[PDB]
Amino acid sequence: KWHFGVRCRGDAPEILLAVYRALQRAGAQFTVPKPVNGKYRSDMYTIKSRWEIPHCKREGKNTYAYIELQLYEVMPGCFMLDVKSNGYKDIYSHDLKSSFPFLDLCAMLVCKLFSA
Amino acid sequence: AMDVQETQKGALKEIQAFIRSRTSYDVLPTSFRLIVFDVTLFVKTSLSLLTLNNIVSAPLWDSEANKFAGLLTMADFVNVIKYYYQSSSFPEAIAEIDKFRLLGLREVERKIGAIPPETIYVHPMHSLMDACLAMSKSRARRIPLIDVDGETGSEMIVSVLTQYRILKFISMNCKETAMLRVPLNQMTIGTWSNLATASMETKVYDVIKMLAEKNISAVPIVNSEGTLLNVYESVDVMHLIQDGDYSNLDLSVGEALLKRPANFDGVHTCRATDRLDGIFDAIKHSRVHRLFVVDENLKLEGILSLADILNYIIYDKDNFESAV
Amino acid sequence: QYSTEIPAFLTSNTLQELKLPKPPSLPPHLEKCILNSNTAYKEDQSVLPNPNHVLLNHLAAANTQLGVLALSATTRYHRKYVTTAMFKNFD
Ligand SMILES: Nc1ncnc2c1ncn2[C@@H]1O[C@H](COP(=O)(O)OP(=O)(O)O)[C@@H](O)[C@H]1O
Ligand SMILES: Nc1ncnc2c1ncn2[C@@H]1O[C@H](COP(=O)(O)O)[C@@H](O)[C@H]1O
Repeated sequence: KWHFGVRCRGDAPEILLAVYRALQRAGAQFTVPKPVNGKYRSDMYTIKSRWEIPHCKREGKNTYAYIELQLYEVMPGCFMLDVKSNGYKDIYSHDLKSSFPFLDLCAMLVCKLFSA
Repeated sequence: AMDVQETQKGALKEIQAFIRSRTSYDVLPTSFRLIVFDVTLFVKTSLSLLTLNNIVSAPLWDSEANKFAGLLTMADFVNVIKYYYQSSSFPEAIAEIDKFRLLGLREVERKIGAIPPETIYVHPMHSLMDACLAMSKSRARRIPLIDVDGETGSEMIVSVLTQYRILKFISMNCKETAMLRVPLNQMTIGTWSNLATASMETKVYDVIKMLAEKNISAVPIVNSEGTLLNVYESVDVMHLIQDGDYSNLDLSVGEALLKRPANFDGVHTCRATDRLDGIFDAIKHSRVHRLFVVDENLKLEGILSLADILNYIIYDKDNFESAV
Repeated sequence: QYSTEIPAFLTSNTLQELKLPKPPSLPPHLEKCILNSNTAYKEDQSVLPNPNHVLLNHLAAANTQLGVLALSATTRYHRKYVTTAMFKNFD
């Protein structure tokens, strides 16, 4: 029953679109493809996002969460959208890796992918 | 130092020293699962999730703040039921529970007296002694290990430590358990009078009132002659209410004990002449939650509980039930 | 270099169209999730095998039939591993 990421079906860039819009609805910010003169490079399905962490926003602390997404073709027509955590960093100083708020954010994202 | 009760005396000394020198971190397996619920989950859902994952408890997460939001245990249910039975002139009012989200169950409890303002918890890198003192200061039988990620201020629920898993840890790590050779009836340990007991004829809600009133986790069932037959645990209450049938509470104990899945840690017994060395061994290899002390003919004499044992080693020589 | 706006070309739209690249195929290690491992109720049902230090912090998901979200990630706490499994509402 447990599996990495979330399943997707249909058209590869159709799914890329939905993920992008879903980020936009969460208020995450994201990298974007850049072609090779032409000409879109397969790494377009590698998205680095940055998320303002709400409970820190509530204090008014500028602490961010870094989340990388990656699409993989699984069968033809089936995809895993893989989500991984690059950690959290506040704009200040001065060494735990909690799954939170990373898991609370994947929760948000998944709500956006579905309410679409 | 060189005979029973002087050898035990010294043996206990090493065991507490062992306890202080370890951390809660140390008790944990090197790779494990932790199940966590959102505080806003509905009560029915959370009951379905305990059973389905085969657990009796779960730490709650308050996800908007990123903060530990309390510990969910069968005690929460036992306390609300007691309250409704003692206060409501309306037997079907208990059904109301199902509408609550865990957060609103916890408010009813808060309002009702059944909960500390202060949540018990400890840092996992502090001393294991810290965990015991707390679990015995409040009579909680499990405790969250909570740390804080300083990059976010969010809390990190690392694990929940039970009394059972502390004792198992001690059983597997301290050679000196084998030197506790003093029979129970010589020491001062367990309860030996005023036992809350019940029979098959007894009604479940009466058993639940006993559990809440004495802050006990279980109640022995005896026959007319007082031979030990079985037990009714606060975890047993979970199996009656799991489908929303809050009228299963009017069942007799016997009827309700038939609804029990095999699965069941069993009932453990010792004689009064038994010593702590054998019990740590029972613990080493099996899931004991308490020992009923009985005679030749299985007649109940008293109860030796996990708190009882922990308390005996860690210390130098009507209302409400704690986290279960 | 971050950004707030939806790339334009993903609205052209959108069949026609570039005939753009595929994503890479699923690598063999995301085929298996250690949560599917309960060798351990013998007797500590929380024990998992050691994870694989590539897969620390990758979200995994699971069907509940209960109308909530099941999420999890694995992380190192000092020298031990905690796989947390979150059950959560949608609203
Ligand atoms: N919230 C939880 N998440 C994951 N596993 C749990 C949880 N609660 C209990 N368990 C597991 O269930 C099993 C039974 O434990 P439990 O009945 O809770 O107490 P004990 O530690 O006395 O066995 C143990 O293997 C324990 O690790
Ligand atoms: N049925 C009972 N009647 C009287 N005392 C009990 C009973 N069960 C447990 N106790 C005692 O109350 C304390 C709490 O037990 P427990 O909550 O099972 O750890 C321990 O000191 C037990 O010895």
